[PDB]
Amino acid sequence: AWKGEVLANNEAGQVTSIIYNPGDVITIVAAGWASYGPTQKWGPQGDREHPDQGLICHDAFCGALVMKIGNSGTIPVNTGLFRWVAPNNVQGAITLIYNDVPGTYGNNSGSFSVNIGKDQS
Amino acid sequence: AWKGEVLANNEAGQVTSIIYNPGDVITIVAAGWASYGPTQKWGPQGDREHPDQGLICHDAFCGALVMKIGNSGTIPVNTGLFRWVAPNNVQGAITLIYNDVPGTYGNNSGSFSVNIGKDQS
Amino acid sequence: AWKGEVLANNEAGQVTSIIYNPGDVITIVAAGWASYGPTQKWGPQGDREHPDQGLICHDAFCGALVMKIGNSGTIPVNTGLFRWVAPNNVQGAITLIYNDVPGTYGNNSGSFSVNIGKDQS
Amino acid sequence: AWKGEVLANNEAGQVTSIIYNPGDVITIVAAGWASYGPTQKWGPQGDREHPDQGLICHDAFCGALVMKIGNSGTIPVNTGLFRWVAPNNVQGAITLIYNDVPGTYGNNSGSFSVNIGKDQS
Ligand SMILES: O=C(COc1ccccc1)N[C@@H](Cc1cn(CCNC(=O)c2ccc(S[C@@H]3O[C@H](CO)[C@H](O)[C@H](O)[C@H]3O)cc2)nn1)C(=O)NCCO
Ligand SMILES: O=C(COc1ccccc1)N[C@@H](Cc1cn(CCNC(=O)c2ccc(S[C@@H]3O[C@H](CO)[C@H](O)[C@H](O)[C@H]3O)cc2)nn1)C(=O)NCCO
Ligand SMILES: [Ca+2]
Ligand SMILES: [Ca+2]
Ligand SMILES: [Ca+2]
Ligand SMILES: [Ca+2]
Repeated sequence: AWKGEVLANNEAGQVTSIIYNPGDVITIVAAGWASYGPTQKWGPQGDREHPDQGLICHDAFCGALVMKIGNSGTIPVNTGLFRWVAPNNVQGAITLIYNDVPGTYGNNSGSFSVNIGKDQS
Repeated sequence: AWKGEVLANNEAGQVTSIIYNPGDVITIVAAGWASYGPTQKWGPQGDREHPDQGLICHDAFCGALVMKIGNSGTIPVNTGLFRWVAPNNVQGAITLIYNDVPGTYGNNSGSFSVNIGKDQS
Repeated sequence: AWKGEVLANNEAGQVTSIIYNPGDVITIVAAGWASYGPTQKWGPQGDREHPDQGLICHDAFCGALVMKIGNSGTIPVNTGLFRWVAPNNVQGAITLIYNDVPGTYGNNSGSFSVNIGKDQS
Repeated sequence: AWKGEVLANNEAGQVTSIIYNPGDVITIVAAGWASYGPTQKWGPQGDREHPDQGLICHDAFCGALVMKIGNSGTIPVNTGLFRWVAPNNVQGAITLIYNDVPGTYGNNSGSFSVNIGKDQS
């Protein structure tokens, strides 16, 4: 398993120790409070009222937790994933990223606490 | 495993099929949007800026997801629990509940989507 | 999970720390060498060529590993049980027992090493 | 998970659908009866009193169940593996094989029944 923090102001995201392999089943739980710039903080689903002005993941709100698996595009994580299998052809290291517009991460704050594990299959 | 929805306006909460027994390890993942009355909605961690004016769970924000195991006191769930063991002497059915002040659930709206499973132990 | 040894000469059996509850999935793996009296030893399936002269478990060979769950009847274990669910109304502590004829355990020797754990459900 | 059989008479062994990846935790349970030549049969631990005359696995008895992960050397399985991680950084398909001396499998008989699954990690 892996446990760590994902900082909101880290544009690169947080590379984890988890290599997603074909057939793997995973669980992710994410918690905490972060901001993309405003004084308010939001949980790992982000800000449901905020427009998309060029986010790295168009399928999750601004301030949401997302991931990449190896060379994949961004995939929503939000609060987590329960006994989840990736699309076919998706494999590699899991990188966790805060969802914001490229070049706008430097005014972000807080973080999410994240647990990842592989499940029975 | 149990998969379902917890309505914000349900004071009695949602009795699940999960009977937590001594030694069990569980995983919960919770998602979605709910309100305790205001226009805004919050995710399963609730509203970090709301005062506690007699919530059913003093250890989570207003609008958070919480639970009881049998006739335990309320236990915060928030976005979820990763490979979690309950406090000693706590056992019985898991009841999922929206965190609000008793008698004030009638103006609530939304729901959380929740998965629970027992893990290897 | 539980790990321990079950002596062949222990007519009362080896009580484990595992309480089997309704809906539990378990895994057991057993190894080692034991005898019901002859100088030969057998593994946890017992001796396939030995007649049943009044064994505690008529659905396992002489010298096999068997169990009781609470005060159930004997249930064969042999080399182990892979992601197994018990029969209806069976619950309680797992006791591991060597399969021999009652009152004839005194000339037994050796032991099996056993791992038990609970699986996802 | 994978369920199937491996013949005592097959030098090539039984290629499974399980691809063991770095970090994977697996469980194997094996059962059944086989001989490397004599009229007697043994379970998956093989014959503890037999000399090694050039077995494919020097770290298991003659008549034992062993395996390869990809093109690894042989690894003992015996009655099974409980929540086991591969000690060397091996990867690839699990191949199950009966432990005998190469060129001497012609007088072998029987088979083992095997379950393999990936565990939580
Ligand atoms: O839609 C609403 C209001 O409606 C609600 C609110 C609550 C409940 C229900 C409805 N949302 C807002 C009102 C609102 C809506 N709009 C239009 C959309 N907003 C913007 O144009 C807007 C654009 C950018 C930014 S902050 C800006 O965001 C960028 C990413 O997009 C970068 O990270 C950058 O670093 C950051 O500094 C902030 C606002 N502007 N204000 C609100 O409620 N304000 C209070 C602060 O939370
Ligand atoms: O009791 C004895 C010894 O008896 C003696 C011998 C001399 C003097 C006094 C007593 N034997 C014991 C233990 C024992 C002793 N030894 C060493 C002597 N045996 C051998 O070297 C031996 C070697 C090979 C074979 S069968 C032979 O095995 C090969 C792989 O090794 C190939 O698979 C081949 O295809 C197959 O045909 C069978 C026996 N191996 N096991 C036993 O367990 N036998 C079965 C009954 O319990
Ligand atoms: Ca920003
Ligand atoms: Ca309310
Ligand atoms: Ca005896
Ligand atoms: Ca042979």
